[PDB]
Amino acid sequence: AAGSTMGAASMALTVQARLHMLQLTVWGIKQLQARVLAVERYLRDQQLLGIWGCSGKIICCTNVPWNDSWSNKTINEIWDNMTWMQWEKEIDNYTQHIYTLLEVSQIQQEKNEQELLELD
Amino acid sequence: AAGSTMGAASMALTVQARLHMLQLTVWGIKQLQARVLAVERYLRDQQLLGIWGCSGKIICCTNVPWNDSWSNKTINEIWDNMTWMQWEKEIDNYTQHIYTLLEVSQIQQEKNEQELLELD
Amino acid sequence: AAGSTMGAASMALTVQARLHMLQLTVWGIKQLQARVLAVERYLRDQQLLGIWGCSGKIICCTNVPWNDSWSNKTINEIWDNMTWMQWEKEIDNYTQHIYTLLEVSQIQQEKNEQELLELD
Amino acid sequence: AAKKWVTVYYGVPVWKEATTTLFCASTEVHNVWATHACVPTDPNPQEIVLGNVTENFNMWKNNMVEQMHEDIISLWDQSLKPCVKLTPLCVTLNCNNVNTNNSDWEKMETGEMKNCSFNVTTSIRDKIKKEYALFYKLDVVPLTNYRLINCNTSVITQACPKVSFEPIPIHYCAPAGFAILKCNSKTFNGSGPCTNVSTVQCTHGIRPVVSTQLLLNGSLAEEEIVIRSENITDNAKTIIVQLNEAVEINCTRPNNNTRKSIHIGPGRAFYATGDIIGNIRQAHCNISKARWNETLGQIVAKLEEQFPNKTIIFNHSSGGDPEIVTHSFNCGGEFFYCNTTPLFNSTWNNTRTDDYPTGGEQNITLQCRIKQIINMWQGVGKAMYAPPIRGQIRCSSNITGLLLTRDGGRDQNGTETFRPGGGNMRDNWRSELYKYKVVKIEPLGIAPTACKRR
Amino acid sequence: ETGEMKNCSFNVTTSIRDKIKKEYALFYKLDVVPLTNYRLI
Ligand SMILES: *[C@@H]1O[C@H](CO)[C@@H](O[C@@H]2O[C@H](CO)[C@@H](O[C@@H]3O[C@H](CO)[C@@H](O)[C@H](O[C@H]4O[C@H](CO)[C@@H](O)[C@H](O)[C@@H]4O)[C@@H]3O)[C@H](O)[C@H]2NC(C)=O)[C@H](O)[C@H]1NC(C)=O
Ligand SMILES: *[C@@H]1O[C@H](CO)[C@@H](O[C@@H]2O[C@H](CO)[C@@H](O[C@@H]3O[C@H](CO)[C@@H](O)[C@H](O)[C@@H]3O)[C@H](O)[C@H]2NC(C)=O)[C@H](O)[C@H]1NC(C)=O
Ligand SMILES: *[C@@H]1O[C@H](CO)[C@@H](O[C@@H]2O[C@H](CO)[C@@H](O)[C@H](O)[C@H]2NC(C)=O)[C@H](O)[C@H]1NC(C)=O
Ligand SMILES: *[C@@H]1O[C@H](CO)[C@@H](O[C@@H]2O[C@H](CO)[C@@H](O)[C@H](O)[C@H]2NC(C)=O)[C@H](O)[C@H]1NC(C)=O
Ligand SMILES: *[C@@H]1O[C@H](CO)[C@@H](O[C@@H]2O[C@H](CO)[C@@H](O)[C@H](O)[C@H]2NC(C)=O)[C@H](O)[C@H]1NC(C)=O
Ligand SMILES: *[C@@H]1O[C@H](CO)[C@@H](O[C@@H]2O[C@H](CO)[C@@H](O)[C@H](O)[C@H]2NC(C)=O)[C@H](O)[C@H]1NC(C)=O
Ligand SMILES: *[C@@H]1O[C@H](CO)[C@@H](O[C@@H]2O[C@H](CO)[C@@H](O)[C@H](O)[C@H]2NC(C)=O)[C@H](O)[C@H]1NC(C)=O
Ligand SMILES: *[C@@H]1O[C@H](CO)[C@@H](O[C@@H]2O[C@H](CO)[C@@H](O)[C@H](O)[C@H]2NC(C)=O)[C@H](O)[C@H]1NC(C)=O
Ligand SMILES: *[C@@H]1O[C@H](CO)[C@@H](O[C@@H]2O[C@H](CO)[C@@H](O)[C@H](O)[C@H]2NC(C)=O)[C@H](O)[C@H]1NC(C)=O
Ligand SMILES: *[C@@H]1O[C@H](CO)[C@@H](O[C@@H]2O[C@H](CO)[C@@H](O)[C@H](O)[C@H]2NC(C)=O)[C@H](O)[C@H]1NC(C)=O
Ligand SMILES: *[C@@H]1O[C@H](CO)[C@@H](O[C@@H]2O[C@H](CO)[C@@H](O)[C@H](O)[C@H]2NC(C)=O)[C@H](O)[C@H]1NC(C)=O
Ligand SMILES: *[C@@H]1O[C@H](CO)[C@@H](O[C@@H]2O[C@H](CO)[C@@H](O)[C@H](O)[C@H]2NC(C)=O)[C@H](O)[C@H]1NC(C)=O
Ligand SMILES: *[C@@H]1O[C@H](CO)[C@@H](O[C@@H]2O[C@H](CO)[C@@H](O)[C@H](O)[C@H]2NC(C)=O)[C@H](O)[C@H]1NC(C)=O
Ligand SMILES: *[C@@H]1O[C@H](CO)[C@@H](O)[C@H](O)[C@H]1NC(C)=O
Ligand SMILES: *[C@@H]1O[C@H](CO)[C@@H](O)[C@H](O)[C@H]1NC(C)=O
Ligand SMILES: *[C@@H]1O[C@H](CO)[C@@H](O)[C@H](O)[C@H]1NC(C)=O
Ligand SMILES: *[C@@H]1O[C@H](CO)[C@@H](O)[C@H](O)[C@H]1NC(C)=O
Ligand SMILES: *[C@@H]1O[C@H](CO)[C@@H](O)[C@H](O)[C@H]1NC(C)=O
Ligand SMILES: *[C@@H]1O[C@H](CO)[C@@H](O)[C@H](O)[C@H]1NC(C)=O
Ligand SMILES: *[C@@H]1O[C@H](CO)[C@@H](O)[C@H](O)[C@H]1NC(C)=O
Ligand SMILES: *[C@@H]1O[C@H](CO)[C@@H](O)[C@H](O)[C@H]1NC(C)=O
Ligand SMILES: *[C@@H]1O[C@H](CO)[C@@H](O)[C@H](O)[C@H]1NC(C)=O
Ligand SMILES: *[C@@H]1O[C@H](CO)[C@@H](O)[C@H](O)[C@H]1NC(C)=O
Ligand SMILES: *[C@@H]1O[C@H](CO)[C@@H](O)[C@H](O)[C@H]1NC(C)=O
Ligand SMILES: *[C@@H]1O[C@H](CO)[C@@H](O)[C@H](O)[C@H]1NC(C)=O
Ligand SMILES: *[C@@H]1O[C@H](CO)[C@@H](O)[C@H](O)[C@H]1NC(C)=O
Ligand SMILES: *[C@@H]1O[C@H](CO)[C@@H](O)[C@H](O)[C@H]1NC(C)=O
Ligand SMILES: *[C@@H]1O[C@H](CO)[C@@H](O)[C@H](O)[C@H]1NC(C)=O
Ligand SMILES: *[C@@H]1O[C@H](CO)[C@@H](O)[C@H](O)[C@H]1NC(C)=O
Ligand SMILES: *[C@@H]1O[C@H](CO)[C@@H](O)[C@H](O)[C@H]1NC(C)=O
Repeated sequence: AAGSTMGAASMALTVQARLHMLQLTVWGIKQLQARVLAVERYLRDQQLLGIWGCSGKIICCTNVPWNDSWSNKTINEIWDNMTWMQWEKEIDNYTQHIYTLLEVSQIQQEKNEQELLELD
Repeated sequence: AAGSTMGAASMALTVQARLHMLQLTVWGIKQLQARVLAVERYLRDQQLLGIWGCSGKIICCTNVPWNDSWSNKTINEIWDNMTWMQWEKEIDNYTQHIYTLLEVSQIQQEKNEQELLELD
Repeated sequence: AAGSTMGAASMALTVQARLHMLQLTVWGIKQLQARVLAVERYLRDQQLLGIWGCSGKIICCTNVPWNDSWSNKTINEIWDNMTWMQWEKEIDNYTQHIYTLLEVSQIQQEKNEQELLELD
Repeated sequence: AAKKWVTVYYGVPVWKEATTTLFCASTEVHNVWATHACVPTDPNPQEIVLGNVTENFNMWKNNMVEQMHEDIISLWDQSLKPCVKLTPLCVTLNCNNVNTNNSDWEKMETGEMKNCSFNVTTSIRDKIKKEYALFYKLDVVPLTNYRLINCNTSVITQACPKVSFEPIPIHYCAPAGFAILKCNSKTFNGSGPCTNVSTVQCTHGIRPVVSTQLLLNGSLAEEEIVIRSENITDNAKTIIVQLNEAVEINCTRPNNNTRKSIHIGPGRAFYATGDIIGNIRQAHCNISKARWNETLGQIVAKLEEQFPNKTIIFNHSSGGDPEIVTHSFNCGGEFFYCNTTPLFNSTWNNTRTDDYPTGGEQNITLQCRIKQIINMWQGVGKAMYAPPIRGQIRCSSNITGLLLTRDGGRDQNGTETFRPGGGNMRDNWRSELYKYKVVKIEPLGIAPTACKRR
Repeated sequence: ETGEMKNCSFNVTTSIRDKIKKEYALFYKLDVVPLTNYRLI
């Protein structure tokens, strides 16, 4: 119910997953831009997931605590009883803080500590 | 012998792995299209493997049974004693059925069940 | 200290991580090339890491021994007491040898042996 | 009992408003609007219905309309680029009239179709030949000596005589990573909140129809006539009336007009009107009187609610250049300009139409003129010369809506006056794209969890 | 100024191809050369 809990309105689904010569014509140039852009957007998300160690995940679990200054609501107030769009707005100002925390130490230290453990 | 079992004729190998200013000239436009297309084809395969949880794999093992309606031949009739091209033709009509099964539940449930197990 | 050990001068950091209509104008064509190229370079590195089984790694550990013909210096002579640029020059002639070894057997055999182990 | 942890979800159903470049999707006629460069559409373009969501749409602030406007202009141009520029025809024209007196009422010509001779350099640069062509009155101006209208100050390019202008539906498609939301509410009216929202990768096809006063071959209202405006009170805004039923309009140019080919340069052939075989007649359009009467009865009821008690007055255009103050459409390359005075003929009480006397008349006639030198978008793009297309031209179309404006709205007598006005062609496309919004998808999101990574 | 800014007349085809009009313009000395008849440099 992971995709059903965060509001009934989760129905945007994955239209983004659903998604001749290159003639530089009035419509052709626009078609080129559309293809180049689709690639760029895909990679920006994939690279960020790669950085956090979430490259192969749909849902990834991390070692960074929730903090609670971003939002002090609980699991049944945030995860349940809420729609994803509302949620992203509620913590929009912490996007960079959180992304920074998801990489810093969380991937960087985790990997350096493993490097040391793997020497044994 | 994984690359030798499925017919002697496995010698296409990986030519696809082997693979100045952008002037929009008669040859230049074609060169651009070739580069854009190579990227698009690469990503279509990589994204699908990512979806199935096979992103880092050469050969990935799954939790979805063979079904046997697609083909009722056995391992030594399909895996051995057969060439890959013949095989892809033999089960061509099940491509979407199989791809759907490789994602649905197989990645989706596997990850949601792990989310629950990781709460302990 | 993995990013500090290999010379004090490790400060190039990751500027590469930091990184409207497509009109084909004098500046516009150059902008297109810049975007296409950024994608191509990103993918060339990501694909190679994928091949070696290092797709989700910052630092990946392998099963291929150092050999010592490439360089017979020790860990505290190479890893420490050296700058990364000097190091890449010191073993530049072994780049293809090493890359070949990182894939051949190391990923290929490791995965085929796992295929056999996973049959139990 | 547990700590909350930060977890990342990918495939999160959220979005933000965004404007991007759209691409199009869809016989060797080189159609200019729907070129071979269009990708084919999806035979099964499954629509995704959203759940309890709301969204804010505004057809008057819709960048899809603006993007389409630029695309239509770019497609018009470019397609006309590799063609004959007709500069050599800008010479003195020695013109006279023709004899139209060969009982064809409502079809008679009166002093138009001038017979002009001219001195044009032939394909060989040191040789000049006298040539003849017939011109529509609206294509020439006097200096009797005449010149082609708009020769001074502009370049009139002849369309390549193989290229079709027939509108073919064009679908707009979002790039992957983007989606188009549409409002399906019966109560939408082109603005504000919408609760019935669904999304597509591509829009329905839109015919790139160009017209004035009457909107042709667009979509019909699902059930009832809808009057849309940015502002009802502001008389300066265009009021778009979308019909729920089409009204047929049948247009004829009943002449055997045979063309002539004139060489004015090295591979540069001018296609002249040549001459007429048989009795020359003016073009005309017919509509069904009964349908017009029903249509207007329903429109007045709707305008009366917006403007209660007051007399409804329909009137003709305010007057001006018969390029923009008349009805306009294109059938096979022939450009028609028609007098719509008879359609916006009168005024009435309540919601009861009147002053259209009962009689044997079944077909309301509109007198039309033909122009070969035209200016789509007036000053944007280039003037174009339409080749003649060999005679007996007939076409018909669906009136799907009207563009109305208010005539000042300063009448102190308890009346309101509407005219078949309107602005830039953006109004036509706005009337079809009114239900769509472009958004970007942001699939990566953040939420608290109770899990922790090993 | 000393002998520059020449007043030149010329016969130029108008927007209508069979009509020629006499026009006037002033030119900087450095923009013209003699052949008094001059041509644009
Ligand atoms: C609103 O929609 C209607 C249709 O629903 C549309 O009317 C159609 O217009 C097209 C314009 O091309 C007509 O097609 C022509 O039909 C005649 C019939 O004999 C043909 O001769 C024409 O041939 C031309 O193109 C050929 C291409 O090779 C040339 O070889 C030839 O020499 C001609 O140039 C052409 O097929 C179509 O028949 C009508 N439909 C009806 C039912 O009359 C109308 O125009 C749309 N409204 C607006 C405002 O666009
Ligand atoms: C467009 O509208 C005009 C105007 O009504 C139509 O012209 C009309 O056509 C009818 C039918 O032919 C004429 O009525 C009768 O025709 C018979 C034919 O023999 C004649 O014998 C009768 O005496 C009578 O004339 C009608 O008079 C005529 N109107 C005019 C002004 O002449 C036209 O046909 C319509 N068609 C199209 C394609 O738009
Ligand atoms: C326009 O004028 C031209 C010439 O003034 C007409 O063409 C003439 O038609 C007669 C008919 O017998 C011929 O005998 C002449 O030799 C033609 N002249 C030329 C130069 O070809 C043309 O028909 C006129 N068009 C109209 C509608 O009156
Ligand atoms: C086309 O050229 C002819 C001459 O080749 C022009 O006819 C002459 O016009 C002059 C004007 O004064 C008369 O004096 C001559 O007597 C005319 N010659 C003839 C044979 O009639 C003709 O007017 C030019 N046509 C146009 C439209 O410029
Ligand atoms: C609310 O939205 C749904 C989906 O947009 C509408 O469902 C349509 O219902 C008509 C009725 O015949 C069908 O023909 C359409 O095919 C349905 N749409 C789809 C995408 O299947 C529903 O009618 C809307 N409700 C209101 C009041 O407009
Ligand atoms: C088109 O729809 C909009 C949105 O419902 C109407 O605007 C509303 O008008 C009422 C009139 O009192 C206001 O109270 C609302 O606050 C307006 N809504 C918004 C979002 O501003 C608009 O009037 C409608 N057009 C017509 C012709 O009825
Ligand atoms: C103009 O309106 C008429 C009907 O008033 C349209 O004719 C219908 O077209 C559909 C297209 O599939 C047919 O299925 C119907 O059977 C037709 N109706 C009749 C009564 O035959 C006509 O297509 C409309 N033209 C345009 C351009 O939309
Ligand atoms: C719709 O247009 C009307 C007409 O301009 C606007 O109402 C006017 O608002 C100005 C504001 O200073 C007043 O001075 C005028 O007296 C108002 N006119 C009338 C007739 O009351 C109206 O505000 C516009 N609506 C929106 C939403 O902008
Ligand atoms: C425009 O032409 C169409 C046909 O070309 C006319 O439609 C016909 O109307 C008659 C009236 O009884 C029907 O019996 C026919 O079946 C209709 N034909 C088709 C194809 O539907 C239409 O009425 C004309 N409209 C005008 C205003 O003249
Ligand atoms: C339709 O528009 C015409 C044109 O404006 C109106 O006729 C004008 O009426 C005023 C009234 O004083 C006269 O001063 C003008 O001189 C008239 N114009 C012309 C050209 O005669 C006409 O009255 C309008 N229709 C209705 C019902 O009001
Ligand atoms: C449209 O047609 C009407 C007539 O159907 C033209 O108006 C007529 O102009 C003559 C000129 O003397 C008057 O005598 C008539 O009384 C006018 N009739 C009406 C109803 O006003 C009108 O000018 C034409 N308009 C265009 C744009 O061509
Ligand atoms: C616009 O109004 C005029 C009258 O003001 C209508 O003219 C009448 O049309 C009928 C149709 O056959 C004729 O029998 C009458 O003799 C006409 N009257 C006059 C004074 O000429 C005209 O038809 C109206 N337009 C429409 C579409 O009905
Ligand atoms: C009104 O217009 C319609 C359509 O133009 C006329 O219908 C014509 O009817 C005759 C009857 O034999 C047919 O032969 C024609 O082919 C029909 N026309 C078309 C275009 O198909 C109708 O007669 C007109 N009515 C009046 C009273 O004039
Ligand atoms: C969240 O992290 C910031 C980082 O400085 C810290 O200052 C803040 O106190 C933390 N919030 C809570 C509620 O612990
Ligand atoms: C979060 O802290 C704010 C501080 O004022 C408080 O008002 C709000 O009610 C708190 N929310 C929860 C869920 O405790
Ligand atoms: C959601 O939060 C609201 C806040 O008023 C509360 O009334 C409602 O009962 C909650 N719903 C659930 C399912 O807990
Ligand atoms: C901070 O987040 C809250 C969440 O509702 C939002 O309302 C507020 O506007 C945000 N502030 C900034 C500066 O983004
Ligand atoms: C294969 O899967 C389909 C899914 O409906 C099932 O109906 C079919 O019976 C399965 N085939 C076999 C041989 O079990
Ligand atoms: C598979 O089933 C079909 C059904 O007719 C049968 O003919 C075929 O021999 C079977 N193949 C095997 C390998 O059992
Ligand atoms: C492959 O299948 C054919 C079927 O006739 C059989 O004759 C042959 O012996 C098989 N080969 C092996 C290696 O089993
Ligand atoms: C189904 O698969 C068999 C395998 O040989 C193939 O021959 C047949 O043509 C396929 N049918 C369709 C509709 O693809
Ligand atoms: C390094 O690998 C090569 C591969 O042929 C081998 O010949 C060489 O002896 C190895 N070097 C050392 C020092 O073992
Ligand atoms: C590596 O081998 C070379 C061979 O001459 C030798 O000169 C060099 O000193 C050796 N380096 C180390 C670190 O032993
Ligand atoms: C680095 O190598 C040089 C070689 O001369 C040596 O003198 C120096 O002490 C070494 N530094 C460290 C930190 O071992
Ligand atoms: C081999 O590596 C050494 C390392 O210093 C370098 O100096 C030498 O030029 C390289 N030779 C070639 C052929 O690359
Ligand atoms: C809309 O909200 C109601 C509240 O009960 C819910 O039952 C319904 O399922 C929601 N809509 C969708 C599409 O789920
Ligand atoms: C073009 O020529 C016509 C001829 O009368 C003239 O009326 C018009 O004003 C001219 N255009 C300009 C901009 O002068
Ligand atoms: C038009 O003229 C051509 C000349 O051949 C003739 O064949 C055709 O039938 C004529 N059409 C009409 C309507 O008279
Ligand atoms: C409609 O007719 C009534 C008859 O009493 C009259 O009072 C009213 O003013 C008229 N309305 C219009 C719009 O002329
Ligand atoms: C228009 O429709 C109304 C509806 O009652 C009718 O009374 C009136 O006579 C009609 N007028 C014409 C001209 O058909």
